[PDB]
Amino acid sequence: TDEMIAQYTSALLAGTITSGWTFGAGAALQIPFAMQMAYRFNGIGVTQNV
Amino acid sequence: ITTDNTFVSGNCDVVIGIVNNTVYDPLQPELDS
Amino acid sequence: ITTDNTFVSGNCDVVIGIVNNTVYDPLQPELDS
Ligand SMILES: *[C@@H]1O[C@H](CO)[C@@H](O[C@@H]2O[C@H](CO)[C@@H](O)[C@H](O)[C@H]2NC(C)=O)[C@H](O)[C@H]1NC(C)=O
Ligand SMILES: *[C@@H]1O[C@H](CO)[C@@H](O[C@@H]2O[C@H](CO)[C@@H](O)[C@H](O)[C@H]2NC(C)=O)[C@H](O)[C@H]1NC(C)=O
Ligand SMILES: *[C@@H]1O[C@H](CO)[C@@H](O)[C@H](O)[C@H]1NC(C)=O
Repeated sequence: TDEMIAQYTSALLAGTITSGWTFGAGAALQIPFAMQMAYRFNGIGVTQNV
Repeated sequence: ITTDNTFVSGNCDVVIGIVNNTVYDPLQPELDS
Repeated sequence: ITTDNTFVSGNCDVVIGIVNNTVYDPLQPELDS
């Protein structure tokens, strides 16, 4: 149903913002969203300090 | 927390959520001699 | 083996197949001054 489909997407979004990318790999870990973004910048190639 | 794991950048203003702390210099005992 | 591009972690028994040699240190020349 559209209801639990939107619920699945909500779970995806919540895990992405809060738990980082780990929930699809291991167990969800609380971790700051800003630090998650800094880690992603480190991923692309720019140092997180920016 | 040694300087080997850190790179200083900017100052203590732009950062948000920073905390005060000490960072060990791995040279001080080696600087004493 | 410069200590710049090498790092330490732990002791010399947990590891497996380790060998014996002094790691070179770059801080010896200028410390002699
Ligand atoms: C980190 O330490 C510095 C030390 O200078 C703090 O800056 C001052 O700390 C004194 C403490 O007596 C306060 O009275 C001042 O108001 C602070 N600001 C200035 C401009 O002098 C700084 O606040 C500390 N920061 C944190 C996050 O602990
Ligand atoms: C590297 O040297 C150390 C020190 O000799 C060896 O560890 C043992 O150390 C004790 C106490 O110093 C000695 O009584 C033993 O004889 C040492 N063992 C051996 C086999 O010499 C360590 O084993 C050496 N490692 C290698 C790869 O030679
Ligand atoms: C490694 O191989 C050598 C030669 O086959 C053998 O003597 C030794 O026991 C092996 N293991 C270690 C930890 O050196």
